[PDB]
Amino acid sequence: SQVFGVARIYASFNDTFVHVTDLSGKETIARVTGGMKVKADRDESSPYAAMLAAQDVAAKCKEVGITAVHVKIRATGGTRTKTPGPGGQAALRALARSGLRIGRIEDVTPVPSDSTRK
Amino acid sequence: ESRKIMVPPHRMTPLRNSWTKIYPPLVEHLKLQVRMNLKTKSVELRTNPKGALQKGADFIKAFTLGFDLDDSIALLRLDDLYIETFEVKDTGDHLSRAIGRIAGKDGKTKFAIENATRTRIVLADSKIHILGGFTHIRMARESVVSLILGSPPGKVYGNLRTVASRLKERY
Amino acid sequence: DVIEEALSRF
Amino acid sequence: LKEDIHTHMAIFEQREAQAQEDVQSSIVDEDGFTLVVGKNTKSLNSIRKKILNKN
Amino acid sequence: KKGQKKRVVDPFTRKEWFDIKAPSTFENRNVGKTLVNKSTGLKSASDALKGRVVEVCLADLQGSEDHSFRKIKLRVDEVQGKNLLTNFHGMDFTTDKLRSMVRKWQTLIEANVTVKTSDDYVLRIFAIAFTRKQANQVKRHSYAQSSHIRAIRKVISEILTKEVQGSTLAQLTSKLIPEVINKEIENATKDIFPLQNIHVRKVKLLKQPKFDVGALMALHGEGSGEEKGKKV
Amino acid sequence: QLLKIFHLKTGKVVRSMKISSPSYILDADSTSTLLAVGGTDGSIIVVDIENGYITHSFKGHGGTISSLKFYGQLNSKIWLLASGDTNGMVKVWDLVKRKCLHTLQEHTSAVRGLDIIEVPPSLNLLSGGRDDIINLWDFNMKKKCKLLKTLPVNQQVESCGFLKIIYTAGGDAIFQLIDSESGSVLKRTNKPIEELFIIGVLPILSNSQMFLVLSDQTLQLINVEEDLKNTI
Amino acid sequence: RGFSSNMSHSGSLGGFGTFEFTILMAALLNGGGINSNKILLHGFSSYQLFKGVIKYLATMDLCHDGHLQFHSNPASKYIDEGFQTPTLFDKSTKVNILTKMTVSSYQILKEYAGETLRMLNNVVQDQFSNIFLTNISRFDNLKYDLCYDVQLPLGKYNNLETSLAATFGSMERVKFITLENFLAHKITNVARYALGDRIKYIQIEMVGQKSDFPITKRKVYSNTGGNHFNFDFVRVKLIVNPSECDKLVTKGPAHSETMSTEAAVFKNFWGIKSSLRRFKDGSITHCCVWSTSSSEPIISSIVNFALQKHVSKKAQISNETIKKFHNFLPLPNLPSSAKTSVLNLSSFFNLKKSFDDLYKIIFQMKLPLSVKSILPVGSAFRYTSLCQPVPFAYSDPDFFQDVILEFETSPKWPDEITSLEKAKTAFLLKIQEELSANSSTYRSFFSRDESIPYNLEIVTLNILTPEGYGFKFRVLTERDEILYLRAIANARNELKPELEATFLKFTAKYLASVRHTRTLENISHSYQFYSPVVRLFKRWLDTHLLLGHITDELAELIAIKPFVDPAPYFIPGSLENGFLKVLKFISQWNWKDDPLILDLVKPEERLTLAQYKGIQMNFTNLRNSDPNGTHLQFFVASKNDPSGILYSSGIPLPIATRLTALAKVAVNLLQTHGLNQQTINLLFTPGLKDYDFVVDLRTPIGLKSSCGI
RNA sequence: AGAGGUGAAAUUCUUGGAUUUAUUGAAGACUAACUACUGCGAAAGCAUUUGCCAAGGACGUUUUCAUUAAUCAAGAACGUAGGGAUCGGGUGGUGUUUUUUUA
Repeated sequence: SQVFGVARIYASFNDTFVHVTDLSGKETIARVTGGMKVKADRDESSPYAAMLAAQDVAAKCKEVGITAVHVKIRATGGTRTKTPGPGGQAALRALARSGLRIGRIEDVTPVPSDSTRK
Repeated sequence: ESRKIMVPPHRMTPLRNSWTKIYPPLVEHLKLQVRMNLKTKSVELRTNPKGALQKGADFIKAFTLGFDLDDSIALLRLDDLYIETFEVKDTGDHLSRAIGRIAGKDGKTKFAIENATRTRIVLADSKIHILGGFTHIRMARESVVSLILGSPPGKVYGNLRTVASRLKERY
Repeated sequence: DVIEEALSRF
Repeated sequence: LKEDIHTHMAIFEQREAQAQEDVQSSIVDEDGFTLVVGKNTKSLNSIRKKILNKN
Repeated sequence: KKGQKKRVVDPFTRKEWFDIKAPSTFENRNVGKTLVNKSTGLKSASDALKGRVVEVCLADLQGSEDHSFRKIKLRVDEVQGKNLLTNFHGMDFTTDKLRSMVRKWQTLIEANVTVKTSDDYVLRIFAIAFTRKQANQVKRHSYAQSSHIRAIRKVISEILTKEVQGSTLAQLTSKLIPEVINKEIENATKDIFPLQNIHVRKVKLLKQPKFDVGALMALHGEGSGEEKGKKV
Repeated sequence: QLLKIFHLKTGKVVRSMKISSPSYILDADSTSTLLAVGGTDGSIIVVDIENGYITHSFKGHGGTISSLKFYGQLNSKIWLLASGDTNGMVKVWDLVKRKCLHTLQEHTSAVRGLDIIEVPPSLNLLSGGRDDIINLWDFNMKKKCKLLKTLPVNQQVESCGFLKIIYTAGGDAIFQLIDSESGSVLKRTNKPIEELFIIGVLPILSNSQMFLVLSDQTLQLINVEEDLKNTI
Repeated sequence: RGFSSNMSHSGSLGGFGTFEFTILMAALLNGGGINSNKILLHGFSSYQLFKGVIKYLATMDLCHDGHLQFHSNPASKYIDEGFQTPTLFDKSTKVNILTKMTVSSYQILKEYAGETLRMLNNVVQDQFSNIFLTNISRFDNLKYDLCYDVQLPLGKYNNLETSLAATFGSMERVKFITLENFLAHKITNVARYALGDRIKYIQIEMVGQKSDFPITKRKVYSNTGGNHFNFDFVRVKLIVNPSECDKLVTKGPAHSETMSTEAAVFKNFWGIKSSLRRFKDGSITHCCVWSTSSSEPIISSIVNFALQKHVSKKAQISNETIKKFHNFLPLPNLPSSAKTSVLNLSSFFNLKKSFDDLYKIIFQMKLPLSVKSILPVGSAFRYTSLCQPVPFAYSDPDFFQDVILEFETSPKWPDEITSLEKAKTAFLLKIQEELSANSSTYRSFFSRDESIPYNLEIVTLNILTPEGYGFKFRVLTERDEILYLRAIANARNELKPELEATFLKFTAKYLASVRHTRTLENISHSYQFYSPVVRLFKRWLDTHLLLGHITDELAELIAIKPFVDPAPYFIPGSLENGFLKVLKFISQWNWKDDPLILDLVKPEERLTLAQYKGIQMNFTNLRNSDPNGTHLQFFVASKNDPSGILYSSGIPLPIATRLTALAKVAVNLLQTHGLNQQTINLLFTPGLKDYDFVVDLRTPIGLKSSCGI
């Protein structure tokens, strides 16, 4: 009888956004990044920084009352590297193990379908 | 209420070894009507017709994490601890010598961690399981992530001295 | 299996 | 009506398979004239009525 | 950093929970809950949310993991006492299913028809059909002749624009839930090619007639506002 | 994890407990030794404070639990518990029989700021909420009724009435003192020009004086005992 | 339209007239725009002059925001506000020429401008007789929707102060001419404030009024039934927004602490009844409970209180027609069914829920040939059946609803028609075998159907659903259509049209019936009175004994005809207005030069010029082949059937002429005797006529507790 | 309360809310996965659907004409044998996918 947010993890390079929004996707709850859990401008995309970012996101998410998450992982996509970075599976795994049910894992990287390079 | 707990086939045979010394410290004491589904590799603990379900659940959850029976009875007693798992992720260069820096030699650096911060840790080839006090888990995880991020063993021994004094001395 | 013989051929 | 339409299907498929086998087995005429036939047609009445409708 | 940062906004005590109810084409009509704002003056937060999409998975609508893919989209368009009675807004496969389906040494047929239904909903509904290696086939490829492609695309566009233009949105959703027009395409195009798995992969809406709260209530069920015991 | 601190020099944790869910409500009784913990799950545990142990389980509740209240003066007999939820319900509980008494389903938003009192048994209770009902109920031992609700313009956060008999209403940076058997706020404080609001009322010296905490982390003293006789 | 230039201030529909029409045409001559842009040139003749006039009156408000200004001594413009009355300023006179009629009369005339503009600007069909040559002013409940008659026995001008609760003041006698004038303006303002968003338009009209008084007499010296003022009793004619008739709570403003003037006047106007309530949203709002009854629409109860609270305290209200036919409606055995409305559809939704669980349990199983789609086609699934469907109600012959079901296009099928319908029976045997195997809480049986001729071996599967309903199942295939077409092709040439009639019955029963029920079930939620007007029409038609020839879809089409084309009138916001609009139309309607084209579309996908001309052309050659309607009487053509001969076939000429004659007799009775209880009882008399034959039949049991009414 | 960007840095923007999130709208560009030792074009080059305009190849042919051919100045328009597969067409075989009086 749980209640679901969606995760909207952005596992870019050089950073890692995680903000669990509401089920519609409109009212965002507790944005943290991977750059406000360590401060050196180098390790701000590390798996450890991403996973502890995910830890305190799960803290504020349980504060609100959302107990389970549809997770949507997003790479930088488009005309760029198109693979999820280092912090994505780390943040997903941390959100899994920190007392938060996970359903419907999904990759929402934006495929180009012939974007511009020429 | 009931609870199932999955078990893997690498703690299954020692669970059959210690099977005679868990439910006699459980069912007469912390009742929890018990089955063991070998058909799907789970352990079933259902309620009593005559909140101990959480205690029995994380009892055998610490066992399938792979801690000693002394630690599992130390989880029955002292109901304030915490189990914790984290895997490294930070292939050879960043796996083999990293877990070598964790273990030191013969588990002596792991032993320094454990005796410094009063926790109990175990580890597989990749994962790390730490149980004990909460601030101790925080501090031990901090020292371990320091030395897998890359620090001299003498410098994390100095950090170990400071944290052992802080968490074995009052206030 | 009278109804199966009636529902052969499909 | 189970056994009724059971018997009805059991005679219908019999005369149907008989008709189709009679169609595309071999048709020579009184003289030598092999009849053109379809790959999966079923009745001389069928090819007769379609050669009527293509008058 | 250098600015002044408006220290406290405490934005969850002023936040309110609604819950959403799908139409009766599915069966597990309750789906989840949603934050809005305090329903107050100058904003009317009861009606500030009344166009929001939601993106559920059809396995979580139907209680059967067989169609684990095919995440569909509902649209809140009304309020009825904290219950957002929603309606259909789209359909889409997950990316997992189409990437797992696309593999080389076979070719794929695309189709997409924009079409108005019997209501004023215009859609464009898509279609992917792959080319099957026949049983007993020994050669490597099984590609399409590229003039069988056009006949396949013609008849697949024809029969799905016959499924729409006719069969209003309730019937359309009830006929693309249990995968039946894929089987229709298969049974009408197993003549030209064998055609392993055919799917629809996308239904996009483009225009809607009007709100029509009578029919919007008839999609779910009947229930009306009434009194409450005041005692003042 | 909950920790109790013997408030003397030895502020060592006399007992810590590990609770099921993270908690945002503790209520103590009018004396000491009785403490009630409520999680973000509907699990209301009652704990002894002399030697720290769970003493009452109280598992069967609906949603995430908002504010709750004890009952019992020094050497009383009833020793009851309020246990008001977020979805609207309030299930009143007693520990002397390890049992429920009544279940109340009249709110819509998070039930916060509730309290019980009697006058000769009567045992009527007030129960506010994030909505604007104030919601007194008669609340006998075995039977049940409900009185007026008095309907403020506010966002009631943690307001407890039962003064000498006037009733408090706080939570929009506004302190209302609504009257018995009527709706007339006669004590209405100066609402500041900002919007940061009251989270907590605090009785000082048995409801004589009053602290109001504020969302910019300030606290104010009110003197409700003088202002009950005094006139804004 | 009934707009002569007498007065609507005195309580009569009118006030606007021909020289006012002249004045606005010549005022729009020299401009009309805000920049005095020329609205009307005499380059175009009367037709486009009239169209521009109606366009300007429909798109330029006069009452509440903006009105025309002109001065005879000289441009003409559009000034910005409104005087809460019909207005146009002529500055060379300083006069307000449109102050002979009132606010509601201008409101309904601007609506008539918009409505005739809507039916005039279209390039689709020609409706000049629909727009001019039918005097809609002949009947009250035909141009209006429902009527109340306030009888006020005030006694005397001095007996006023204890016989009526209205004002009596210098300030009202200075702005109102007399007693009927102040009660008229007070009653239209309290009806406007009482209903508001509950009706389309109100018109007040005191009948018994006359502008006639003799030479020898100083005044109208006339005992007008309990008073001596020039009116007998008060016509309160209502046309309603039909989506909020039976909504049982009207809403005032919410609750601030400072009780402002709007909540104040709400509590004054509503007295002890209305209060502030909570809702499921949690709003604290001012409102009042309206206890809905079946026979009584709550519009009569709210106007009863708004009459007996403010203008009088012992006057009474006459409206008996609605309750007079609402017990001619059949009342189903439902919980608090007397308190349920007639606009409630909970029975149809209950069987739809039962049908949907049946739908899931027939999709979740395995056939040798899977289901392509099932589609209910039932009269209950299109809101038409005469029992409002209660569970277990066997005694209604249309208890068994019919659902078509079709499997996928397997080319494995039997060839000849008896063999294929026997294979369909084989599939039904398999589906009921697995149904009794798995879910035995449903039960079933088989029944032969002979509603199609000459196929001897066609059965339907009937099921009894433990929620308490009964469904027929008929299997459709992709093969039966081409089988009937090639049977047509190879039949003997003097046997063609009978097999064509068999195929027409097949098309009406299986194929076009699906799009029929789809279209009108989709449109019934936009035309909300459709299910009550068709149910009362069908019970009227069975009391006058026609359903043994006519088909129910044809009766449904004849009743949708006044809805999807209601011009020149309104859509009917009440059951009486719908039913007498039906009978007025079909009494008007001919056959020889008259088809019946309708497009079942939403208000404001339609039928264009080409399809319209094709329908009319096949009608034209159809009944020049058919001379006078020897065997083809009606012609009902929709978008879903441009042939038109699908439902009209089979009915005999005495039955069709009897229907048209009964319609003409009914409109004769309506224009002669007026509406009354014995009028409605005579409208539902059998008209048994003793035409050669009467049998009286009684089965050995009574069956209304078993039919559920 | 950070976010592009960096090898770090620097720099860039961010409390006038950025990055991220949701709903749309506009713009032109481009036709990813399918895509291969496969196809077409004289070469350079050539991948969305549909329609139209013409062209070209190969194959088929018991159709016709009868050396009409070949190669480049000059000029013109464009920038060694054998074997296994596979593509396009044709012929024959006879099993399965296919179907049956609509073409």
